[PDB]
Amino acid sequence: MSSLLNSLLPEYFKPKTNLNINSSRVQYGFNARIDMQYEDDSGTRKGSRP
Amino acid sequence: MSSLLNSLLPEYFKPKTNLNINSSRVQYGFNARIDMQYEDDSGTRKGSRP
Amino acid sequence: GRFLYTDVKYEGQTAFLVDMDTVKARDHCWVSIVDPNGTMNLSYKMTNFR
Repeated sequence: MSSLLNSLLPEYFKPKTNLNINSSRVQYGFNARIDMQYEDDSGTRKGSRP
Repeated sequence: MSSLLNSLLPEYFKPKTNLNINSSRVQYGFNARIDMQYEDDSGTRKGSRP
Repeated sequence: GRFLYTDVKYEGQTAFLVDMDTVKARDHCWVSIVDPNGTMNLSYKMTNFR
């Protein structure tokens, strides 16, 4: 059931036709950007994981 | 006069009960973030001290 | 990290001869320029105290 399992993939990702698998192990993920903001009794601190 | 000298501390800083002093010298300060913006006749330049 | 006028160490009136050729680069952000030209404008903001 193609239309069922095709819906599970995320909206941003649309994969191409071919895939040359040449191993018994494949990592899959995404490269996201995190913008953290910290606050406590001592004070405030702002950072960013690129 | 606790209430008088307690008011002098900055609004962001609220110190904890104990402090194990183990020397005859203590530095105290803050870690701030500076966002500078420069303009002259040659042109404009924008930076940031993190 | 600031300059007070008392660092001159001379009460009274004087005129200063600034050496513009021997301007060393100790700490450089992207804002930092060596050759100023005309009317210099610097606008900074301080945030995230801890």
